[PDB]
Amino acid sequence: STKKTQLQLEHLLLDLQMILNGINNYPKLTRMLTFKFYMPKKATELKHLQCLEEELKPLEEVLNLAFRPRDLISNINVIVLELKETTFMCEYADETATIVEFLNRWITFCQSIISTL
Ligand SMILES: CC(C)C[C@@H](NC(=N)N)C(=O)NCC(=O)N1CCC(c2cc(-c3ccc(OCc4ccc(C(=O)O)o4)c(Cl)c3Cl)nn2C)CC1
Repeated sequence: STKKTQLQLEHLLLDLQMILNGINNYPKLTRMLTFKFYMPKKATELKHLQCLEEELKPLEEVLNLAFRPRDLISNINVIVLELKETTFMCEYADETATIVEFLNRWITFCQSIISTL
């Protein structure tokens, strides 16, 4: 059970990393930063993945406007939902962020959980 959680988080880490790498390869990059995302106040536990889940449709939107995007987010949606049974109301920070800041924060979040086992 613990190994399946570690490999799920690693798969989530790769997918977010795959998006961020393609974003840096793009004038076009400046236009992609106008798209704003809601961010968590503090992401420490696995329960906070509800903040990412809520922002997956907005993530699909920006990838469509730029990158199949519908197939990629569908895979992320399953993994996130499988990783988090518990109803947790998510808390969003006062400041919104760009696509680059959104991805990097969740990449760092994923790297924190893998380290805590
Ligand atoms: C209040 C806000 C936090 C709520 C938020 N929802 C949420 N995250 N929960 C939301 O709705 N945000 C959406 C948003 O921020 N938008 C503003 C930007 C909009 C937008 C961007 C582009 C867009 C256009 C063009 C683009 O690039 C193509 C291109 C080709 C070449 C060049 C160039 O030379 O610059 O530009 C790209 Cl990457 C994008 Cl993202 N199209 N539109 C309408 C979408 C809505």
